Amino acid sequence: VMDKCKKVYENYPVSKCQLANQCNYDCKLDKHARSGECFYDEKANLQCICDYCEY
Ligand code: NA
Repeated sequence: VMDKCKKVYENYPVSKCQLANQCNYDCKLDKHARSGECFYDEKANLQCICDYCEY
């Protein structure tokens, strides 16, 4: 099974993508991620995506 650096934060309240650093904060605290940010998908719907890799 491929190890993927990024994973959508399941069921995250997208409204929080409006808050600076909030997806990053919640990814790191709630998921032990290295970081997180919100991203627009191909239809421009926002999702909070956690990142488990270092850069
Ligand atoms: Na931010």
